[PDB]
Amino acid sequence: DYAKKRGWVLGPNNYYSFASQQQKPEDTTIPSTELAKQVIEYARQLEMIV
Amino acid sequence: LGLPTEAYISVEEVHDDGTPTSKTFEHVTSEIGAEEAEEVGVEHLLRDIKDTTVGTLSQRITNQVHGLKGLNSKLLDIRSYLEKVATGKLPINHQIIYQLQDVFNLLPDVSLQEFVKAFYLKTNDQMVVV
Amino acid sequence: TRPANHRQLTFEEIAKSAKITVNEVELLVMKALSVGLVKGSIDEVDKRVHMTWVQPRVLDLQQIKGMKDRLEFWCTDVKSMEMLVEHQAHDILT
Repeated sequence: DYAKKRGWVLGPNNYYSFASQQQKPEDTTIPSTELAKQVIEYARQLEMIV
Repeated sequence: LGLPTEAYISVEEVHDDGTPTSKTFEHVTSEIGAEEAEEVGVEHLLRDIKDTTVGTLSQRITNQVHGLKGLNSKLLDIRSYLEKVATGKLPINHQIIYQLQDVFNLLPDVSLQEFVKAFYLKTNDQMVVV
Repeated sequence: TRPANHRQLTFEEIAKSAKITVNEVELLVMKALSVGLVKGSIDEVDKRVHMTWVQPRVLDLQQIKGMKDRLEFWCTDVKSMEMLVEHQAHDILT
């Protein structure tokens, strides 16, 4: 009941649980957008009169 | 937005198609220059509009926005020409197609490999001193 | 033939496709390089080669539709990227 209730397909006598979950590949693009937003803001509130 | 002058010189072209020798223009790079006896007059006359939003203000305008607008106009021009080849005009040469294939081959490799690591290093160093 | 994402290939593939024995293939590619029609490098320890540039060739009136297709949505990307920086920094200078 546990086996067919949770995971660990017991095929070749092996009970395996997925415990790697690396994901997050080389993804410079999301930086390439949000970091540009960020730097534009730095330069925004740097020379404007306070 | 642009620059008011272009420069051309005359040359003779051979051909690989066996077409006879052609007499045709060739491009030369150009610029505006100045003399101290004139820029005094130019500046006395340049009372028309704002300028010189100093330092960080002038960088991004002068070298991001007015860059991208130009690059866009160029790609629109290529875009238009590749219509006429829809039977509107004869393929002017395989030359122009070879050049286009070089363009789309050269453009930088997908930003997907360990290039990424090398990029993060410099961004850290660039910001720390800030 | 291969898409620009790869343009990398092993000895066996050429050896079969040109039906020449594997031990010759090195000299073949070296010849190819030396006459100057193709550029890249060879990585013999694992039997692979990389080929970064190749002679242009003529092509037909339907293949160029691919060129126009790629170029169009490359073009739209520039305008999209311009809108952002022209907007978010509006107050520094519009």
